Amino acid sequence: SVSAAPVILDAFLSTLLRPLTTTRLPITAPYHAPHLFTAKDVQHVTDCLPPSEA
Amino acid sequence: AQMRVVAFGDQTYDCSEAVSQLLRVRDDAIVVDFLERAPAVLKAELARLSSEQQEETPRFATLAELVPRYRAGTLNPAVSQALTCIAQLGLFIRQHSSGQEAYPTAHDSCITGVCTGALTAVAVGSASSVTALVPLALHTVAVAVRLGARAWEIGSCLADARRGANGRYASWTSAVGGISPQDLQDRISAYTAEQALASVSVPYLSAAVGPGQSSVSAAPVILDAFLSTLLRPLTTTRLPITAPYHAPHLFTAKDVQHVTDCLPPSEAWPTVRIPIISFSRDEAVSRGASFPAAMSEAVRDCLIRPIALDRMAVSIANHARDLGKDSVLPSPIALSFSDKLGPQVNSHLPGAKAPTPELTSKSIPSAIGAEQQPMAKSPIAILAASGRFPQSSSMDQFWDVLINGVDTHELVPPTRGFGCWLHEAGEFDAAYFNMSPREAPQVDPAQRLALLTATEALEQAGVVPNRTSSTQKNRVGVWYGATSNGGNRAFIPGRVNYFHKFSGPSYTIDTACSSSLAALHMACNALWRGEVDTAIVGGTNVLTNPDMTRSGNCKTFDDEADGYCRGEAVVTLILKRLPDAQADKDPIQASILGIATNHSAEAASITRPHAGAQQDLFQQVLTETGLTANDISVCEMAGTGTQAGDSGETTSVVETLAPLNRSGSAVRTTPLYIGAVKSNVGHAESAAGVSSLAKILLMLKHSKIPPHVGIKTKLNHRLPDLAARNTHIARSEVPWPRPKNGKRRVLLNNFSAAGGNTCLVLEDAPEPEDSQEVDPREHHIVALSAKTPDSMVNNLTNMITWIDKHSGDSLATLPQLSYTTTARRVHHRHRAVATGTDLLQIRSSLQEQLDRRVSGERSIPHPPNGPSFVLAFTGQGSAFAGMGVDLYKRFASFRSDIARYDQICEGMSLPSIKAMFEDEKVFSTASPTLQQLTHVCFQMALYRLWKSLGVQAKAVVGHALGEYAALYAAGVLSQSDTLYLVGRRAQLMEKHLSQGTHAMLAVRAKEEAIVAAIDGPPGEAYEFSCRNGEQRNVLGGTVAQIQAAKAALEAKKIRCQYLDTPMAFHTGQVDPILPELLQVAAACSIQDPQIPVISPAYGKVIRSAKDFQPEYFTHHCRSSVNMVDALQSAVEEGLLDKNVIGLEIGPGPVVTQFVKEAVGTTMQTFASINKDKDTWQLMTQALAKFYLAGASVEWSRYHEDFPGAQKVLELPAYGWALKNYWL
Amino acid sequence: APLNRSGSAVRTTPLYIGAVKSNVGHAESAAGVSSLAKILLMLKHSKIPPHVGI
Amino acid sequence: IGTVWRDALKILSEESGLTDEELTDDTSFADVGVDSLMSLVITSRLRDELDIDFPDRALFEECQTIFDLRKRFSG
Repeated sequence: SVSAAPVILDAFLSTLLRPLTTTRLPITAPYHAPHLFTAKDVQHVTDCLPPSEA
Repeated sequence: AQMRVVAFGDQTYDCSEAVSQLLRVRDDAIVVDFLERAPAVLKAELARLSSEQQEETPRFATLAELVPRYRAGTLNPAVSQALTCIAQLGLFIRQHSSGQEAYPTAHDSCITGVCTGALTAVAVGSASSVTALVPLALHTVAVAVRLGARAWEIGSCLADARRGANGRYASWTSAVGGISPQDLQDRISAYTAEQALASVSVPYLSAAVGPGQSSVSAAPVILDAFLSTLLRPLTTTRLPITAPYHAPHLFTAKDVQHVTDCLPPSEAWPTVRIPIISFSRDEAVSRGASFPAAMSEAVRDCLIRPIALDRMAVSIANHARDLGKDSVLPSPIALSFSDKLGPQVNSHLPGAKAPTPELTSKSIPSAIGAEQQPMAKSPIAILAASGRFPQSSSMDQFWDVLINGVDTHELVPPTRGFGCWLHEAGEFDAAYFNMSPREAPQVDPAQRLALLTATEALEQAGVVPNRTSSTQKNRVGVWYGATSNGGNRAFIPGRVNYFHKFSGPSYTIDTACSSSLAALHMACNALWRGEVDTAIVGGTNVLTNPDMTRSGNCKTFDDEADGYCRGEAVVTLILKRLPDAQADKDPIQASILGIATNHSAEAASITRPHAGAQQDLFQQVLTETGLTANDISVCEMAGTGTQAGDSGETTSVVETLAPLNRSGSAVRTTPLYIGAVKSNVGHAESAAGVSSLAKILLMLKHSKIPPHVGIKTKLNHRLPDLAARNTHIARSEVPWPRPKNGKRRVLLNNFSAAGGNTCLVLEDAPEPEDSQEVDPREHHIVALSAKTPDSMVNNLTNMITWIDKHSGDSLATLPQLSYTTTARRVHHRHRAVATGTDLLQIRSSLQEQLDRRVSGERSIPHPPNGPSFVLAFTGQGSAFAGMGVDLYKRFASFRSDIARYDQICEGMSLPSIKAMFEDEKVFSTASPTLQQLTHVCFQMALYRLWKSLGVQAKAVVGHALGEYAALYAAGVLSQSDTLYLVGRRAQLMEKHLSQGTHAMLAVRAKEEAIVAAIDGPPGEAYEFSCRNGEQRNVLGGTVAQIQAAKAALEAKKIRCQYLDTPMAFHTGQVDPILPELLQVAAACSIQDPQIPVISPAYGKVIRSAKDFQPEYFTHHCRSSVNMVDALQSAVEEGLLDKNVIGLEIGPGPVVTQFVKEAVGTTMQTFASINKDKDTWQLMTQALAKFYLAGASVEWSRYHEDFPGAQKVLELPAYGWALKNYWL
Repeated sequence: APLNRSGSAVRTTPLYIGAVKSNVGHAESAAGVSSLAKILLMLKHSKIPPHVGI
Repeated sequence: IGTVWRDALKILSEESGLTDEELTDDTSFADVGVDSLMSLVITSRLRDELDIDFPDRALFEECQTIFDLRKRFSG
């Protein structure tokens, strides 16, 4: 699976020849991007859980 | 090395408190589901009983109606057993569902029961989870009811009731202490031998509680006869067991089959897996038998065997040592006298019972939002209430007339015996409501007054349509009462819905007499259903035809008069679920914990209620809410003007809230007071209930109790002096403080003669949260509005009077005023604004404005859609030390944007820019690349912030670095693309160039003079880097060329100023980077603009993506910045005009000056930042001008980051232009 | 009545329509209950009545 | 149905690489090697060209041979 912004993604897919079939999936945002997100992001998203010990 | 034993109790343990507490529970799905389903099976199995048994069973709808009978003791065994089993199962389910206790397991647990619980032990001993136990629980309930019915029937066959039965059921068992079991049995044998009794009537041992105590059961009269023989020291007590069980001479296997018949055969019955420890049987350990088999054996224990309680502890100890453990933890459920059980079992094991009496049970915090208890039966909140009243015009005047204790009865004004009639009958502000000035009389006074009061109530509640997810345009129902008299009164809620734009349910209910009260009841019902999130309620009773005809309305605390003293009221309230109102920060005034009613079918003479029904209703309501009568402080009466009611109901109400001790004393500890709003204002036929609600709310707000205008003569013969029963009436004000850390609850009830007896309980508002955070804002904005010049004048004068009366309240009030008057009102056409730092500044400004308006100056509305703004982005020539770090501190959106941009720059290997907005000190040592990146980042962040406030650009313009920020505002580029372009261009020009080789010079003179005053043609000696304006131009080049030009120009007496820019854009310096810049440029994703871009690079307005090819960036970076021609083209194109409002996004008004010069000296300009002016004075000035122009600013987002100023004050009502209409 | 994307009759069984308005008029308050009464009679007699209004 | 079904057959032949005459009733998607991703792409191509309301999983869920797909397209 390959993901990017829709315009650049379409640009890249156009250079895939015939025996390289392709489709589109219903994903509306980028995930699994080590170059886009950092530990600060995971801290922010998971920060809704109050701290406790049980 | 520890085991937990689960034990269940027999019928001795009272289960009235447990059942009620379980009924109270609402935060556990399983418990509520089981408690709802149990009544169904109870009624189902109860319908299969013999005719006689069914005849003697009370009719009920749910369990709430059974507990009173259980307490009274007039409840037959058949349903008593089922209720007991229901209580045990519900308690266990609650313990193991909301108590988060692991379900018992065969590894380290065992179960036991006695005489009822052996039924429950198998049910609990089969399922492995609470969910898997509910069907088995209901099956066990059915089995228990059938067993109780069978036992009751056999008992009835053996002996009948007595003539003094009085409903109560006699007892069949008695515990005996002071004699050994075998000796007592021998005594009974001797007794029967002495007499001659049938083998089915002799007394027998039911249980052997121990060597020192035992139990014996028999028929009632036979039981008493035998007890008479038992002398001292033997002591006897009568247990509350109603039928003979444990009788091996009255039942046989056939009855066991009959009881078990309710379980259909099948192969899916779960096998019992958790060991059951029983003692009456021979083998004391049970496991493996199918559910029907274990159930039948339990029934046999409950019906045929005598329970040998004395051996219970030994059995548990035996099982414990069989497993190999050395201690047992008792967990008794509904087991009477359970404390002694603990040590009794422990004494038979090794004495190593480690205390360890600790159970960490700190609940995990609940997910935000879900913490609130499911919408079912949540407290209701009364946000605000407004309404006219006789001899008054609002709530405040109503309170004033109340406290003085003055009767409102008066002679009818000629404009329309005496009566309590509104002084001003019908006056309307037709202009505000978009109606013909002459068609107002067609609409009757009731609709007009309802509309006025509803508008006032909504305004006072700080509710604006479509601002919060709970005040939508389609989640606001309207319930209205109807009196006895679409474009008529039937559509009053329709008119409210249409004008105030609410698109929600509307109704005009009226049952017989409590039309408004029933409407409120159903409004709360709908709110609890979730149909709507807000509700406007409150009926009206204004008369239309005088029809005045004896000469008396109502005597002081008596019924000698014949009239009812009817009155008028147009009260209207708002309603929200308390969690929502709390989450929205509204002025919660009170609450409605619970409401219930009946119809009082029984009647005395024509239409009367009954004391028993009233007592039942009061007990019911006090139970569902879960509060005792000792905490109800005041109660109010609706009344009907009848004879027996208005007097005797007083004794009826105290019957429950203050019953008399049997010995003779005051049950209540705190004094109770009663009142009747229909004593001064009079009876509001269709609105008396809502008028009384308004009176209660006023009492709560002012924290007093009104002197009574009633009792002044000898007390009525039907109303005994209540002073003895901790109750009385007050002749004067009696302070009623809010108890510290406590709450003051009130119970309002209506006694309409028709039969309705609706009642509800109020509850003071939750402790008002004390905001601590201070408001960092120094300058604040106060806004007003109206729909007519006279209305605006009235509003301004009312606000001026209000401010003068709170000039010395506190320093932290002005932010509250700004928030309430800007973000919690609907802004009409006629606008007015004042801004300042303190209350006195605002007051003086408003006073001057009102003086100007009253001098004779007219009032003009604003344009229809508001003004159009042309943004402006500055180049990198005015940055200073602290670039709005205050914005980075006080605004969450700005901070998030800057953090995001810093992260993205770090992603591209660009310098971080967070330091620039935090320390305020690194500006002195910032690299040019960091400088430009910070400039562009700040531009984008400020533009986004401003757009959030509600300003939509009509055109854009930048100056040689705001172009990149300008494009994004137009939508041509994405933020990442702009940042990448700016950063990479900076890197390229830093890498390939030498610092300080070129420079730039600014000259204030015409181009012709500049060319004529310097030797050498432009282009080789000097170049016009940017054409700024008519008389403003800037030049750039090499050091030698620039110094020569400076010498030539200054020698001509033309002042010229060096520019500190170490680099020089639009010069020969930028020549050697164009290839790489183009290469980087092509990689971006250009897009069609969403709005025109006033591009100075090409000197033409651009409205297509074809002009933004990757070569456009090279041309912009190389070619000069022609600004005058582009601005002239925009002016002639009609894009710009003398009416649009310029707005600079950047450090200081430099571009806006150019625009104003090139468009007209009368154009308005605003700068969002300045070197020597705190940003907020500029912000408030700009927002005030936008507002007064006619814009629609998003105020709610202007205050969202300042919790200190989030509180709705109580501003004076809207200044209606009162015009008289009556026909 | 869905319309096929290619264009055809997708709703297999006929979907009759009727209105009591023409037969007896309009009550403005009892129209709903009168219509429901007509539905009950149609269900009992299992017969869609002829339409009037041509 | 005939024209739409024949266009569908052309799409299937294109995706699977087989020929129209080969996609007969008896043939099974397993033998054709119509993989699950292949089913998704075929469904997308069908709903894009012939504009049919075919869910992405009916091909895999219901159609084990060409005959079942033919029946589904019969409508």
